[PDB]
Amino acid sequence: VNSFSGYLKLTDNVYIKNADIVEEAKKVKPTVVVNAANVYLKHGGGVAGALNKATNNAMQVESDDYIATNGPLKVGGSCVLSGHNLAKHCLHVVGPNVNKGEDIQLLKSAYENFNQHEVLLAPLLSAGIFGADPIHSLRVCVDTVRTNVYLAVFDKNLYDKLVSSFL
Ligand SMILES: O=C(O)C[C@H](NC(=O)c1ncnc2[nH]ccc12)c1ccccc1
Repeated sequence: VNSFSGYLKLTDNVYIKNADIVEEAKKVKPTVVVNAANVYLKHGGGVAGALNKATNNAMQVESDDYIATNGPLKVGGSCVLSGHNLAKHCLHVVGPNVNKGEDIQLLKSAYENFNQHEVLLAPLLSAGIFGADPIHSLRVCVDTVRTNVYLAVFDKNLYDKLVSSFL
């Protein structure tokens, strides 16, 4: 039993809510919040800009040190950093950004990173300003992630569409 509230059950292990992931993080303080990152960990907009803003830019400062030491992530890859005031840890996961012309096939690899964590609060990877089909991303999530994932969808119309079309 955990502290997430008002989530709709999609499958055995995947739940979904129309909510601001930042506000969900502040309320639950999960062990892991997932960031929809890019390979440079430059947290400008979307989930990343929103999470980073909520940390008062501490996420960005930590991320810049990470990149200076390790270089960029791979598309489909991830790293574990601090969750700052939002969570114990932040799992920065790079899904493909279709508006950058990146390989849609790497979305499954991106979701595989979730399987290293028993429970996660996460956004829908590659959706929103990342430009992929969100119905497709949800199918990949449910078909790839085996651990317990609580998906927070910001856009109300998007949430309603995702629920109403889910197989
Ligand atoms: O769920 C959605 O609508 C799509 C989602 N976007 C956000 O979660 C989001 N975007 C902008 N400002 C925000 N402030 C608090 C949350 C938030 C998303 C998923 C994957 C990549 C990029 C974006």
